[PDB]
Amino acid sequence: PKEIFLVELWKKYGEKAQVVRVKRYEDFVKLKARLSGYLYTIRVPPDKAEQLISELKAKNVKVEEV
Amino acid sequence: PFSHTKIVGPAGRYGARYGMGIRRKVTTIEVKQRGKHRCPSCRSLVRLERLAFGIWHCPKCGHTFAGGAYVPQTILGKTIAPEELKGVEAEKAKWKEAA
Amino acid sequence: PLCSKWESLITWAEKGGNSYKALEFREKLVECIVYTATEKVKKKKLDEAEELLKYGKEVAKKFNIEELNFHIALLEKEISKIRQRRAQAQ
Amino acid sequence: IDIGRELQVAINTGKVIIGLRETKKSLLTGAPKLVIIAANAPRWAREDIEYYAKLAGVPIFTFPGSSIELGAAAKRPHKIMALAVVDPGQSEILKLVE
Amino acid sequence: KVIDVGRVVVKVLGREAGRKAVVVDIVDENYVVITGPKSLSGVRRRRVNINHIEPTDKKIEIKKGASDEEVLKALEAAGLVEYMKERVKPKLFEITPADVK
Amino acid sequence: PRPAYRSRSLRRVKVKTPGGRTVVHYEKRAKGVPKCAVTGQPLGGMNSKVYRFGISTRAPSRPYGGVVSHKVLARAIRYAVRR
Amino acid sequence: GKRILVQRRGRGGSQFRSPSWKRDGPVRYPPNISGRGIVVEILHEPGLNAPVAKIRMENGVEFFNYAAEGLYVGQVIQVGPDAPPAVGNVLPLGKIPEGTMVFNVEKRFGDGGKFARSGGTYALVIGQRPEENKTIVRLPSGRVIEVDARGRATIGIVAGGGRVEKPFVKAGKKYHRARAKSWKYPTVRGKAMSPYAHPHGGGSHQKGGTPVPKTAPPGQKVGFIGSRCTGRGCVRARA
RNA sequence: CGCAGGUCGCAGUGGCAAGGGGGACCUGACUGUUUAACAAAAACAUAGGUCCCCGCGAGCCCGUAAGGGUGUGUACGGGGGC
RNA sequence: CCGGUCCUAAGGCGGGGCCUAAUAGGCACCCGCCGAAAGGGAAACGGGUUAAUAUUCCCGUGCCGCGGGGGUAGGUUCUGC
Ligand SMILES: [Mg+2]
Ligand SMILES: [Mg+2]
Ligand SMILES: [Mg+2]
Ligand SMILES: [Mg+2]
Ligand SMILES: [Mg+2]
Ligand SMILES: [Mg+2]
Ligand SMILES: [Mg+2]
Ligand SMILES: [Mg+2]
Ligand SMILES: [Mg+2]
Ligand SMILES: [Mg+2]
Ligand SMILES: [Mg+2]
Ligand SMILES: [Mg+2]
Ligand SMILES: [Mg+2]
Ligand SMILES: [Mg+2]
Ligand SMILES: [Mg+2]
Ligand SMILES: [Mg+2]
Ligand SMILES: [Zn+2]
Repeated sequence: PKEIFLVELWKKYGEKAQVVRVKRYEDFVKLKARLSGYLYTIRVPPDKAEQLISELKAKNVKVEEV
Repeated sequence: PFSHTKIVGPAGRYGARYGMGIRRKVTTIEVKQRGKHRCPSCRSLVRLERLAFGIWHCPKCGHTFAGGAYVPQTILGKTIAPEELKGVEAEKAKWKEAA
Repeated sequence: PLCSKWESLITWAEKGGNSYKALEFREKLVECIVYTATEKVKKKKLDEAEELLKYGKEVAKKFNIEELNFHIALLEKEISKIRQRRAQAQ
Repeated sequence: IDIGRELQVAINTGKVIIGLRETKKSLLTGAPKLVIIAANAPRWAREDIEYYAKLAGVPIFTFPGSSIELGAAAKRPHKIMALAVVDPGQSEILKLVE
Repeated sequence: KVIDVGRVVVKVLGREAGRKAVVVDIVDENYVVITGPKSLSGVRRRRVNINHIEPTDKKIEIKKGASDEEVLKALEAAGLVEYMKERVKPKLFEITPADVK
Repeated sequence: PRPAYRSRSLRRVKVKTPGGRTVVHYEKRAKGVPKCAVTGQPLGGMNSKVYRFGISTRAPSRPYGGVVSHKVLARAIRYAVRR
Repeated sequence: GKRILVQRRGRGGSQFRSPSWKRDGPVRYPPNISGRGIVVEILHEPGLNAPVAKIRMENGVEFFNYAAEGLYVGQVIQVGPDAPPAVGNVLPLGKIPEGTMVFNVEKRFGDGGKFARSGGTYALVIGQRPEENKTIVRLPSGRVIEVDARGRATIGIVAGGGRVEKPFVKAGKKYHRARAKSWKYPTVRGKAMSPYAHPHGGGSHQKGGTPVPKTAPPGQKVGFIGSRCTGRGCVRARA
């Protein structure tokens, strides 16, 4: 598993994921892009997570809550 | 004459064993072996490291050379040294032979 | 500074037109600051952490890295909580 | 000529550069008048000074002692592998050239 | 002085070690500017520490702060162009720890 | 594999698991780093810890790279320029 | 059963053999060295009696020689007839001036060196007889012999001299030395055995033996073996 | 780690744990080794001393032989006695 | 992905050759191979499960070697910065 801090970098893997897992906390949200090779995690502010989640759904990437 | 003993010196590690004569031959050799010598190359008064019997190393200039078993230069070895190292004497003789 | 090797590589990669590498070096810069500062806070070396956070705030301004600001705010919040507990215990 | 007494005069009246690293820099960048090298200098150092002094057109005098003895002849408590005379103030240390 | 404008040198350290170049400018007592033309020898134009270049007995006549084509025209005047393309080859098997203490 | 763990060839590493057990992991020791062919000292740029063979190590950007130190290379080039 | 210790040694059992795998290689001249070389290492070799020098020739040939006293790492040596008689140089014997101390002396050219190889030893070049390609040398024992003038020797004395002047203070110290050598350590006196195990073994007051002739068979040929004389009187007659 | 004070027992290193000491002679210098199953020693070994055979195509030893050990060695060495 | 398996050690075996009345006896030589489940040495961890196996099954998260497809840097007289 790998951690990415930049949203722009993470989206390259997020757009190609088999599934994106969402784990919510009070101050941040973990988004985990499950690719065939690696699980890519990014921590984002909750407002950013909603925007990112909407874009992934619009690109027909599966999003699940864990 | 030694750090804590009068005569035994380095052979003090043997205690009262092996006989006075044996421990005396050891002390006579080891006082020179573990004392300070002059590097044949840089001429510094340094405690040379004996890597093995006959092999000596200078910690200042790195000179690694063949010597005696327990002293860096034997009596007969001193007279047949390599002359790339007797450069001080070649220049000293010439200076006396010029001015 | 601790993460100056990454600052130079970003300039070098950008000056050569390597946009992909500049992004990767940008990621490594954030990793260097956040990972090191987080470890200092966890070990309660708050003074070492604060110098990293200060430098982190400057390079975030220099390179316009929003995610760096978000993570610095999180770590500063944890620092104040640690300091609060110390003063009360004192 | 007493080399030591005249060297101490050159040091205190003129300009003398002491040490292999600074002597090399003077040969490469400055214009020294004489370079003195100890007789027991290492092969790498002697060849370096010999090469640079040749390209610089500066004579070399090989001191008839060790680097420890050259330091004593300069009234210094340390070794001197090589030194460069840039200014013979009131001595005739340049008499060693010929 | 040996390391002067026009003196051909061989860099001894760095990525460009072993490549010939030419001193074109003098910055201070530690640094000179060398540009053994990049298209010719592979050394780009920048400052260099005088301890990281070994002088050569070959010297050319050029002006202070000379440019790359002025250097190029002078090398062919002295006929050293093919000399400035050969890279110096070390003989590592003749080095012993005494030389690099 | 049990007498193989009685020898000191492998590191004995004690670790606690997420299940609450403390176990011993038997791990390999680091391989020695590349050394200078002349002085035998570790070469700069390549003395990172490596625990298995078959891992490509990048040599420094210099002629003769990870074979001799910079000191050996510079001296050898100085000798050749004169000679 | 009844074969005595000297007879069992010849079978070459492990306890009688030399552990020569502990050493890097034989210390001998290769047959075709010439030119200049460099001393690249000076090493202790287990079981040997002197330090060993590793020499690299210009053509990349490496060989082991016993280190001359004063030899140093990085020294340039010369091999061949053109080589000056300086310490560490390898010269044909017919070219070495008289009165020169040499070591590792070949008896015939190409045998690799036979005489004066132990630490502190040397051979003296006594004379030259070039009309039949022979050099006269004095060996460490004092014996004067003739050698092939084309054979090679090294200039100087063998390093590591004085080793035997320091006592082996303990049994354990000689024990560790013996393990790098071929010696069986320790030794039992013949008179400490029973008769089946030695000619000297036996009686209520055990005694040594009178000398045996040179024709004595193995198993009988122990003690003094065809000795010219014994005791202090023999040393006096030797002189 | 120390100081001042108070105090109990027959007993305070309270159990546990934990040298009796000194004088002299003979003998082997010492540590070490030994009769697996009646002997542990003053026996063997030992460092040190000394003598002998030997310049290496040697000396000594093994093998029917081919050959081998010492020897990847070389008198500051190998072997053999005391 | 745990060990063997691979490597060589002290050493050993076989073919050739030499020796032998002869061999299933000897081996200095040439060639090959064997020789370590404590040496060297590719890569897996945690949790769960069974009456009885568990780094082997199941879940999750990986690694190594070999091979291939796409993208990219790079290359396309000549050289990466
Ligand atoms: Mg193993
Ligand atoms: Mg290991
Ligand atoms: Mg043995
Ligand atoms: Mg008996
Ligand atoms: Mg009998
Ligand atoms: Mg008889
Ligand atoms: Mg009898
Ligand atoms: Mg008790
Ligand atoms: Mg006893
Ligand atoms: Mg018994
Ligand atoms: Mg008993
Ligand atoms: Mg006895
Ligand atoms: Mg006695
Ligand atoms: Mg007698
Ligand atoms: Mg095998
Ligand atoms: Mg079970
Ligand atoms: Zn020195």
